[PDB]
Amino acid sequence: ALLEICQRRHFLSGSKQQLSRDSLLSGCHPGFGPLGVELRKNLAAEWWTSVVVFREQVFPVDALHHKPGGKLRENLLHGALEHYVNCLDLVNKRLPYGLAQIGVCFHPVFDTKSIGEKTEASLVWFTPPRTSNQWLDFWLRHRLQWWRKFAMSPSNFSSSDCQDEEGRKGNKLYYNFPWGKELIETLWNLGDHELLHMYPGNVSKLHGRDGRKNVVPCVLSVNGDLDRGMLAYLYDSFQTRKKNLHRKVLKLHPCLAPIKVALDVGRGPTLELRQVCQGLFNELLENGISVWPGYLETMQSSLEQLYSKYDEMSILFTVLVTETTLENGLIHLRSRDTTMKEMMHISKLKDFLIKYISSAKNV
Amino acid sequence: ALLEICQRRHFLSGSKQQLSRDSLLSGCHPGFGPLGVELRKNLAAEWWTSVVVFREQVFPVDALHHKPGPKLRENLLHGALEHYVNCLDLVNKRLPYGLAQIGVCFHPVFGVKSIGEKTEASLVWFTPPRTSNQWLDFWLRHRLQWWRKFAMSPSNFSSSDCQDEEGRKGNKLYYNFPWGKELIETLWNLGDHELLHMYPGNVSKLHGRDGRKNVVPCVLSVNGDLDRGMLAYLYDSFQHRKVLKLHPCLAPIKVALDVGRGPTLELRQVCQGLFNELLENGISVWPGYLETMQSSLEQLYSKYDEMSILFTVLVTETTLENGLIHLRSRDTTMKEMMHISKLKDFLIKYISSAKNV
Amino acid sequence: MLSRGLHEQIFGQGGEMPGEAAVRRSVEHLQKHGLWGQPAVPLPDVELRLPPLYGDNLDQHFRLLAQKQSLPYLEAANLLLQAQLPPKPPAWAWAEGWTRYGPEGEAVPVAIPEERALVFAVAVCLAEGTCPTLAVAISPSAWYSWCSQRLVEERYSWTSQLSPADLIPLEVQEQLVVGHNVSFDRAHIREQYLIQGSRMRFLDTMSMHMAISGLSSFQRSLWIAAKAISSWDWLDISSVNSLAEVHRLYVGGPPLEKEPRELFVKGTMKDIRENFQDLMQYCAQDVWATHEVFQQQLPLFLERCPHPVTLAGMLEMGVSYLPVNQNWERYLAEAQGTYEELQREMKKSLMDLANDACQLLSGERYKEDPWLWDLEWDLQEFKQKKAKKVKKEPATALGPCSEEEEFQQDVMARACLQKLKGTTELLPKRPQHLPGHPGWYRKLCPRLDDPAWTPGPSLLSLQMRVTPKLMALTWDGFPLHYSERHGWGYLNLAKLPTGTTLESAGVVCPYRAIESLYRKHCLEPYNDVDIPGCWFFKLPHKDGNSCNVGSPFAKDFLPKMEDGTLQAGPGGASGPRALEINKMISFWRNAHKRISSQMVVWLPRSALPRAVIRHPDYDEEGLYGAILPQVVTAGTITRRAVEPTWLTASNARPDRVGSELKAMVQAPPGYTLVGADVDSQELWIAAVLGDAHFAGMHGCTAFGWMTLQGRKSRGTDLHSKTATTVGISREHAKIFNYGRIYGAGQPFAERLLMQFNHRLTQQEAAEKAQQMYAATKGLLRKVQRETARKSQWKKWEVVAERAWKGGTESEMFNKLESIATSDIPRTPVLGCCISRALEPSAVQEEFMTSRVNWVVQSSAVDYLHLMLVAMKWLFEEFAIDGRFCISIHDEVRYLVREEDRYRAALALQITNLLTRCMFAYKLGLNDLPQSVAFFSAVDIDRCLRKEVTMDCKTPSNPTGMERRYGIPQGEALDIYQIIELTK
DNA sequence: GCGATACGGCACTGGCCCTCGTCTT
DNA sequence: AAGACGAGGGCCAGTGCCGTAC
Ligand SMILES: Nc1ccn([C@H]2CC[C@@H](COP(=O)(O)OP(=O)(O)OP(=O)(O)O)O2)c(=O)n1
Ligand SMILES: [Mg+2]
Ligand SMILES: [Mg+2]
Repeated sequence: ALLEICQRRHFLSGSKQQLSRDSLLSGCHPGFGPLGVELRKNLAAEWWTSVVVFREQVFPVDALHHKPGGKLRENLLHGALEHYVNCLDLVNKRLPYGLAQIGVCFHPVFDTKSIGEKTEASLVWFTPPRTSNQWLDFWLRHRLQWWRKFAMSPSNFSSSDCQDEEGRKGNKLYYNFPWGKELIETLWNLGDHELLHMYPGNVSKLHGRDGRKNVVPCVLSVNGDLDRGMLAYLYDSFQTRKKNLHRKVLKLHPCLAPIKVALDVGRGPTLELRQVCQGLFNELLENGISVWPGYLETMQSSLEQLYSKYDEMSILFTVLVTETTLENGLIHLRSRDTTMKEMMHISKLKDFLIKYISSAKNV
Repeated sequence: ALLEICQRRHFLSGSKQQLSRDSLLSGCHPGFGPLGVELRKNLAAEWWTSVVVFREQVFPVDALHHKPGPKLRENLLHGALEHYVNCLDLVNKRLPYGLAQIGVCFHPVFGVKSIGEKTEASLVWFTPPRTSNQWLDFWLRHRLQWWRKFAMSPSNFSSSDCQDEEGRKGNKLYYNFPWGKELIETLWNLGDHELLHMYPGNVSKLHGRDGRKNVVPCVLSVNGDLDRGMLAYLYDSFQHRKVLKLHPCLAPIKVALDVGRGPTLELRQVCQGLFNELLENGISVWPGYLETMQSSLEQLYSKYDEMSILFTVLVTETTLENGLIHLRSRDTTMKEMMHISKLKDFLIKYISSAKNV
Repeated sequence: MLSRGLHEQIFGQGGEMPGEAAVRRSVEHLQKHGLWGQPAVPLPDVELRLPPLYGDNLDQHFRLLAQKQSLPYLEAANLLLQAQLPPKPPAWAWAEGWTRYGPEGEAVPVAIPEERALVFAVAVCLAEGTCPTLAVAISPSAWYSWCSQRLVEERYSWTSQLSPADLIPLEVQEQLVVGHNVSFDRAHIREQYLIQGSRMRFLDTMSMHMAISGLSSFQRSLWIAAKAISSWDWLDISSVNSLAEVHRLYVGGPPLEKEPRELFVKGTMKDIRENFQDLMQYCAQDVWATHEVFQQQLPLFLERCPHPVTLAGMLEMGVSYLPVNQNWERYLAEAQGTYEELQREMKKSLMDLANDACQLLSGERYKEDPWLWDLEWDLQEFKQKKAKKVKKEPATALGPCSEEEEFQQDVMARACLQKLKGTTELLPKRPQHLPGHPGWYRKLCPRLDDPAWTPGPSLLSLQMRVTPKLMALTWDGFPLHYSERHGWGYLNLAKLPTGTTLESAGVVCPYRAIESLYRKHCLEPYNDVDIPGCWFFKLPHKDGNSCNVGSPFAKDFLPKMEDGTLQAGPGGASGPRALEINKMISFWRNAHKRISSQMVVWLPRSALPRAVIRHPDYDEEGLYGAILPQVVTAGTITRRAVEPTWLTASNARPDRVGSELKAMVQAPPGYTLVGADVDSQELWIAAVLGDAHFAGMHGCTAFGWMTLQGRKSRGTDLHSKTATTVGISREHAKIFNYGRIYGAGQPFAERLLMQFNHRLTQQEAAEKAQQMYAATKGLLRKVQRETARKSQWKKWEVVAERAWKGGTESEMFNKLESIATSDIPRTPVLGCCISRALEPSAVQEEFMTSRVNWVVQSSAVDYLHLMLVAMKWLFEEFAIDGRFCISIHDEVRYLVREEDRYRAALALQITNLLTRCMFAYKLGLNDLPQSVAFFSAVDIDRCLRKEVTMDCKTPSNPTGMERRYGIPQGEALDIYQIIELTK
C-alpha cells in the first residue's frame, strides 16, 4: 500500500493523490499513465492470443457502446449476442463457437451519482446443452491458468464455484489484494434464455449443428476486468522478512512488461559516433520490442539512480553503449531479475531479447 | 456491388436498409464484421507502428468517454491535454513532445435524431510556436505517405491546405472514392488558447524548456479516421472476377488451407499441423478444412478472393506422400505447388517483402 | 462345526489323522502362551453344488487341467526342439510383408507364416516409434523375414493402426511363440489387440532362465563386478538376464556380436535402410541364439519345474490385456498439463529466490550470509587478443530544433551499425556461459546454444542440493550442510572437544549470524544436542545423530514441516507448500516417460465385436483400443511378474498427479472387469507352514491361530489387530509384520515403528521389546543356550551337537529355515526348484533372508498360478465370455462382460476355495478353516482400481467424467451358480 | 544376522576426448 | 613458421538418494 508513489513517479497511473482503492475498483480513476496503458495493452494482447488466435471457432465481434433507441452499455455480452446469426453463417452452423471482444464498459455508481468506465475482455461461448458444464469447467481451468501465470505468487488467484438464483452454475475469479480478495473475472452458464427472448418469431435461425442434430445453443459467458487485472499484476509485481537488504523493484512478467529494454549512453561524453544508438534503436523497435531512450538527460548522476529508475519501470534489461563498445563491439547489459553486469554483442543482443521474450512466452 | 460482398464475407454487420454509403459514412451502425474488425486492428497497429518509429518519444494514453463533471466525447483532444502536465515529468520538460491515442469518439447523426460512433486515431503534438508550422508540414508529409504506403494508388489520396482566424494554418487529408472525395484526416495548428483555457492559472507549469528557454507550446492536432480509412482501402482493393486486393500487411486473413481428398482424419491432422505452425509465427490462417463438404474449387477461390486472402493452400492426398501442397496466389491467381515445410518461410518472407517505403 | 473351523466339503471322506499327543502339545502350548478365550462366532456355511472333479484328489485335478491346457504348447515346443535347421539365406528380401526362405533361401512372398511354432524377435525404429520396422522368425521347417510398410518414403501419420506384424492364422492347436522378452514381440502382433481370443500363447526364454538359473539383484551387482568366503562359487553356474550372457551360459558357444552403433535406438529410418542387410542379419542372429537358448532351457525348466501348473500358469500369465479409449489420451494431456503447471510454479518461486539472492555479490557481502558462502561467487571477464596498434590510449578515445531534411541519415546510422557489427565477430571464438554472473548462478542456468533454452535460472530443484540450503531454516538452527550426508534427521555422559584457529588461505566462515539467527528464532556442541537443535562452528562431525545414512533433501517430512520445526524463511507457508508441490509431482516425475510412451493400438469399427456396437455406446465418435502390458513372465523372485510401468503403478490417491493411471483402464461397452485380491496370502502361508509342521490341524500354532481368526468386514484382521495397539492402520502394520517375518532387526523395527507412530523412542523401545517376544529365543565361547540343559561344563567334548539352530515359542521361522537348509530342491508345495546360484550346494550361502522370502513368496506365486489355471478351467468349460487376464501378484482381474460378471465372480470364489484347499492338501489335512476359504472382496466394474469407491486428483470429478460405480462382494454372489441358467 | 522381490527416476561426479588457447622452437 | 602443454566443455558410465507397487 505504498507502491503508489512508484506509480506516480513512473507513470503507470495518474499523479493525482486521490487514487483510493475505491476509486481504482470503481473505475472512477482519472486514467492510467503511458506505462500503465502499455501494461494493460500487452495484457489484453496476451488475452487475445491465448483466447482467440490459438483456439479455432472463435472470432472477433464489434459491439457498439450504446443503443439506437443517457446511459451506456453495462456489459458487452448482449452486443455480441446480437451478432450470433451471421457468425453462425461464417462457421456454417458449427457450434461450439465463440465471440470475443475487449471493450470498455460503463457502470453506474452511487458514491456514498457518478458513472465509472473500465476495460473488460469478454468471450461469449455458444455451446450445446449436452456439453455446457464441461466447457464451463474447461474455461474455468484455462482462464484461471492464464491468470495464474505472469504472477510471482500464483497462490493469490483463486476460483469460487457458485450457483444462480434459479440454479445456473457459474464460477468467479478472485485476486488476493493486500486488503482481501477481489473479483477480477466471472464465468456464467446462461441457459439459452436471452437468445430465445431475442428471437421469439423464428427460432429455426438459432438452431446449431451439434453433430448429427441441430440443437438450441446454451450461452456460456466469461467476462474479465483487465483494469483490476492490470492493478492485480501491478501489486503482484512488488515485494518479506530477514532479507537483510531491500531494493525497490516491481517484477512484472517479461511478456506484459511495458518497456522491455532501456538504451542509454555511457562514457560519456563521447562525440560523435553516437548515431549507432539510433541504429540499435530502430533495429530494436523493428522487431517489436519496447525500448526506452536514454539520450537527452539531466543525469549525469550515480548509476544506481537510473538503475533504480529503470527497476521502478519494470524494465527487463539495461543496455549500455560505451566508447569501448564503439571500438570492439561489446555493449553492457544489466538484468532486472538479477542485478548483474554482463557483456554481449549487438545483433546478439537483439536476438537475445527476441529469444528472451519468445521463450518467456513458453515454459 | 462492393457493399454486398462485404455483407456475404462478413466485413460489415447484417443490414438491409442501413447498408447504404450514407449510413456507412455516418457513425450509425450495424457495427462491423470479423474481417472488418481484424482489418481495423491491423490498420490501427500499422498506425501505432508508424508513430512509434517517430523520434524522440510519444507516449500513448487513454481518455474517458463520458463527462468528468457528470456528455460523450466528440474529439480526442481534451483527454490528451489533461495528461500533458503529467507527461511533462516523463519527458523531463526537455523538448517538444506528443501524445497519441486511438479511441471511439461519438458524433450526433440526424423523426428523432440518433448518435453515431467512429474509431479515430489522434496525435496531439506539443511544439514551440517558432517551430510549429514546419512540424505541421512534416506531419502532413508523413501522414500523406502513411496513407500512400498501403494504398494501391497514391493519386486516390489527396492533401488540401486551409487556414482561419482561430487556427493559423491547417491541412486536411481527403480520399477520392471516386463517388465523392471525403474527409479522412485533419491536421490543425491550435494555439495555446485551448490549453490556456483549462489551466488558468498559474500557467507556470505549462511552459516547457526549449534550449534554456521557457515557452508555452503551440498544439498540433492530428485526427485521423480508421473507419473511413477502412472503407477507403476497401474501395481501393475492389477489382467476371470480384477480388479485393488489400495490402498484404493490411489484409485480415492472409492464408487459408483446405483439403482435396475425401474426408480423412490424416488430412485433418496435417492441416491442424500447418494451422498450428502458421499461427506459431503470427500468420492469420482461415480454416476451411473443417469443412464439411468441400464442394467446388472455383467458388471457394471466389470466396477467398472476396475475403482478400493472399494465398490459398490445398492439402491433397499426395501431400501424405511427397509433402507437396497446392499453393494459389491472389494477385496473380497462379496455381503453384510447393513443399509444405517451406510454406512458413515463404509467407513470412512475402509479408516481410511488403515492408518498404 | 467342527474342529474349530471347517465347511461342507467333498474333497476326501478320510480324514483324521487325529494326532492326540500332538494336539495335546498344541493345546497346552496355546494355553500357556496363552490363548483359550474363543469368541465362538461361526461364519455362515455355504451349500452349493460344486463343479465336477476328475479324481482322485484335487492334485490330479489341477495336474490334468494344467496338462490339458499346456499340452498343445508343449507339443509345439517339442517341435521346436527336434527342429532340424536350414541355413540362413544369402540375402534378405527387401519386400513388404513376410518372406519365406525354404530351399537354398529363395524369397517366397507370404502374408502369414503358417507354422505351429516359431521363435520371434521384432525390430522397431525408436526414432519415430513405436511402430515395427523389421522382424525375423525361424520355424522347424524354414525361415521367415517380415518387413513393415516402411519401405517407401512418405510423410506417414502414426495413430497406431493395425500396422504391427500379422502372425495368427484365420479359421474361416494352434500357436506357440517363443522369444527373449517375448512380451515386447507380442506387443507388435496384429491380432493380439482384439477384444476376443486368443489361441496363441507365448514362452519367454528370459523368464525361463530366471526360473532355471536366476539370481537376485544383489547378486547381479557383484556378478557384473567380476571384471564372503565361498560366495564366488555360483559365479559361473548362473548369469544375468541379457541375451548374450544367457546364451553364453546355456549354449556356451562363441560370443554373439551386438550392434555397435545401436542404430535402432540411436539412428533414424534413413541410416537403417543404408544398413538394412546387416540389421536383418543381426536380428537373425538374435532369433537363432534365442532358439538355441530355448532348446537347452525347455528340458531344464521341465525338470526343475515338473508340475504343469507352473507351465500353464506361465502361459496365461503372459497374455495380459488392457482395454482403453480416448480417455487415455485425455488423461495423458491433463496429467502432463498439471505436472507442467506445478513444476512451473515451483521453478518460478525457486528461480525467484535464486534471483533475489544473487544481488549480495557486491561488495563481498556474501560472506556474511550464513547459507551462501560455500559456492563460487566468481567474476569473470575474458577474453581478447591484441591486433590493433599502436601506442595511443583507446580507453578515453540543449539545442532545440526540428530537422528532417536528412531523410536517409537513418540508413547511414544503420549502415554504420552493421559495418561496426561485422568486425567484432572474429574477436571471440566460442560463446561461453554468462561470466558476469556467479558460478553457482552459471550452473543454475541453461546453455545459450541449447535448443531448449529457457530465460533466467532454470533447472531449479527439488531435489537439488543448492536450492534447499539457499532458502530453508534448519531445525532450530541456521545452517544446513553436506559432505557424506545432509542435515541429520530421520533415516553415562558422552562428550566431545572444540577448536578454533587461523592459518589460510581458505574460505572464510561466519559463526555469528548463526547464533544471532538462533536468538531471533527463540525470540518468540553442547548443550542442546539430543532433543533440541543447534549448529557448532567448524569440526564437522556427527555429535548426536540417529540416522546412519542422511537425507538430501527433506522431501517427506511434512509432519516435521507443519509443526514448527523445521520451517523456511523467507518465508511463511512457502516451505510446506513447496513440500506439498514436490509430493504432488513425485510420482509423475519418475514415471511420465513410461506412461506417455506407453503405446496403444486402436482397433477400427471393422475389427471389433458387433455385439458391442449393438450396445448403446460408441461413444460419440469415440475411439476404442488396447495395450498389452508387456510383462516378463518370471522375474526374480520367485518368478513374479516384471513390468516397467503397470506393476509400479500408483494407487488412487487424491494427492499424486497421475494417480488415476490405475483407473484409466476402462472396460469396453457391454464388458466389465471382475477381479479380487487375496486377503491374505503370505501370512496364512507362513501360518500353514507352521501348523502343518507342528501337527495336523491348522490352528495348532500361536501365530497360525490368529491369522485365520479375523475378518476384514466390520471386524479386525491380524494386521488390523496389530494396527490397533496402537498402532497404525493399516499398510504400515502390514509392513511391520511382513518385515518381522523376514528379519525383525531391532533398529529396523525401531526406526520403522517410530517413523510410523510418531512418538518418543523409549516407550517405542518398550513396544518393540514386547513385540520381540515372537522370535525369541533361538539357539568354547557361545550364546548361553544349547541342547544341554546348562552351558557350564569342564573339558566337555561336544562338537557334534553344535549343528542345530531353531527359535522357540510363538513363531515358526524354524520351518522356513528348514526349507532353507536343504541342499536339494527346497520346493514346497508345489514345488519348483530355483536358482543354481542360491542352491546351498556349492553356495556358502549367506543369502538366508532372500531364501526365506523365496519360500513364502514362492507359495504366493504358485498360489497365483493355481488361481490362473483354475480360473481358465471353468471359464472355457462354461459360457463365461471374456477370459483375458490381468494379474498383479496378490490381486487378479479378468475382463468379463456385463451379463456374465456374477458367475465370473463365483468362478473367482470357487478358484480361491480350490487353491486354499490345495495348499491345505499338500501338507494335510484337506480340511481347511472358515475365514480363509472364500474371498472377502470381489471388485466388479468398468475400470480397475483398489476400493469400489474411487476419488482422484487430475480429473477432480471421476463420475464427472464418463464413469460408473463399483460393488462390494460379498455374499449376494453366492446365489448365482456356475450354470448358465440363473436368476 | 538380516525386509523381501522388483521397478524407475534425478543430482552429482570423476574420466575420456575434442577444441581453443597459448606458450614454445 | 611448426610443435607441445594446458584449460574448458560435451558424452559417458557409475553412484547415492528418492520414488512406486506387491
Ligand atoms: N511390503 C510388502 C508388501 C507385500 N509383500 C508381500 C506379502 C504379501 C504379498 C501380497 O501383498 P499384500 O496383498 O499387500 O498383503 P496382504 O497381507 O495380502 O494384504 P491384504 O489382506 O489386503 O490382501 O506381497 C511383501 O512381502 N512386502
Ligand atoms: Mg492381498
Ligand atoms: Mg497384494
